[PDB]
Amino acid sequence: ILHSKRANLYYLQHCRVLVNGGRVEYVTDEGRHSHYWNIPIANTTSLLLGTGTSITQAAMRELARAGVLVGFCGGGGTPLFSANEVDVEVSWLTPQSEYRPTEYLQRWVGFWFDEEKRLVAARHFQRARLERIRHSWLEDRVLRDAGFAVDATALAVAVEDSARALEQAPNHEHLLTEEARLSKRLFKLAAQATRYGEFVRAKRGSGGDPANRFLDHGNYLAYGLAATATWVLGIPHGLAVLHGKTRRGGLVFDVADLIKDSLILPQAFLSAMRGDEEQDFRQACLDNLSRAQALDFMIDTLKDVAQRST
DNA sequence: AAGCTTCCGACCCTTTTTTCGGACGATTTAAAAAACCCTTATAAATCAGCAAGTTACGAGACCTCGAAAAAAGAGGGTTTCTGGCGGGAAAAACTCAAAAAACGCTTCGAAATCAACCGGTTATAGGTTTTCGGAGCTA
Repeated sequence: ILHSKRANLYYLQHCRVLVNGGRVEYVTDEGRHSHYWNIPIANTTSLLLGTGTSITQAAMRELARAGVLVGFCGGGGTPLFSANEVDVEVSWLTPQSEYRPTEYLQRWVGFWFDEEKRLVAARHFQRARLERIRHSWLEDRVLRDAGFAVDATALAVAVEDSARALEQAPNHEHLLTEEARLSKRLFKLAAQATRYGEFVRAKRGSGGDPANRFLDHGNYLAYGLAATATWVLGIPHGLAVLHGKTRRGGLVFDVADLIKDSLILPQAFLSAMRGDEEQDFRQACLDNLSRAQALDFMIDTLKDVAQRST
């Protein structure tokens, strides 16, 4: 249930959170034996209330006493609906509320306005993304066994070439387009491996074939996971690195990018070819995300870029 | 002392909850009615297989009504495909005009010519092979 070992983030489902006798208690079908009792309550913990759960104001009081962030997310924890805002660590605020302020916003803003540094960040994002493609498509054979048998030499050549291109070109405007070309080739490779036939990527949900729908669902979950990552870091969604400065919710899409083609896309084609239900697809996606430590990776990346930007 | 405003008691009426009583059902117990047993030698039933005559139970059919399901009919709405009409821009006819350019006069003497047949010229109809442009695709 520990959703991110890097963030001390826990997912609670099928239980009520209430305060009896001055201690926050979980009313669950397992009673005393539920693992929720092992939840450490400290300023380092952060909760994610899941499906079928409710919380009492008294609990909110006790958690605030202990300084524990709370957030509501849907099935499996991908769509993050609402959460507590996290503080910002600077010398002029200084409340004693015992809430672990986080300093990453200052680091982010310290460079966000300098375009050259912003570009350097974009490059760093894409380096990470490609290396996660090469990892999941080649190094690990779980997909191979599942049925996603694809050629390697063509994929390796394409990825090598795109990586070679990343280290070049002057502005965001090229990077976006280079990624788009890589995207197209990856789609073609996946369709060939899946024997799905010809594939064309419609957008704004105009597609009707299973592949398109499953891609949309997968991307929706990925966005939710990224939103969780940013919220844990406290960075507002508007300070995008690679998407346009006017794009509402740009940053989450920047962060979501580092898994779409690594983990969502193959599963979308696999499930479409296998003829799965939408529910089966959702469960498979969440299982893949859990297996890959996705949230932890996207946390590590954001921290790495912050430290590297100095 | 008077007027205004606010409680308070008395009451009137209907609805909602509780209590009690009565009735009905069910069960138990006791009393009454039907029944069982014990004495029978003699009269009637038991049964053997088949014939000859009859029918109580089963099957088939149809009707009757009622209800259920399905199909049709109605109405609410949204999306899109087409047609008609209106409006701006370009083309080409229409109107206005000049300046060439041709024609005629008009050429006696200089080419132009056709005819058949050879070799030779070369524009190009037709076919063959190939860059340029665009397909969009993808973030």
